[PDB]
Parts: sequence; structure tokens; C-alpha cells
Amino acid sequence: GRPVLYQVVAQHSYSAQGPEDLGFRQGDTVDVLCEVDQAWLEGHCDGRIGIFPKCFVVPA
Repeated sequence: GRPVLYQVVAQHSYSAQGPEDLGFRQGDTVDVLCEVDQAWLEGHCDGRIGIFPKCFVVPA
């Protein structure tokens, strides 16, 4: 299992283009699973797991 580092809140919406992407709505809570890169995070939301830009979320 992937432990949840912390939760973040989406400040901007984001639509997933492929299966590696995590999409979400503005206001969704996201469970961060990996601090991938300077600009990318891996997380879970609504059963889905994927990566997304760090600049779309703020700490929960």
C-alpha cells in the first residue's frame, strides 16, 4: 500500500488526458502519495491515482 503523505486542496481544476494523469475539480481533496518532482505530485482522488502539477493545489 501507498501511505498518504498529506492532503491537498485543488485551487484550480485539472482534467486528465491519459491514464497516468490524476484529474480533479476545484475544491476536491487529494491524497498525496509521492512528491515526484519540483513541479509534480502523485496522488489519489475519487478512487483514481495519478500525477498532477503541484501549482494546482494548496495544503489541506
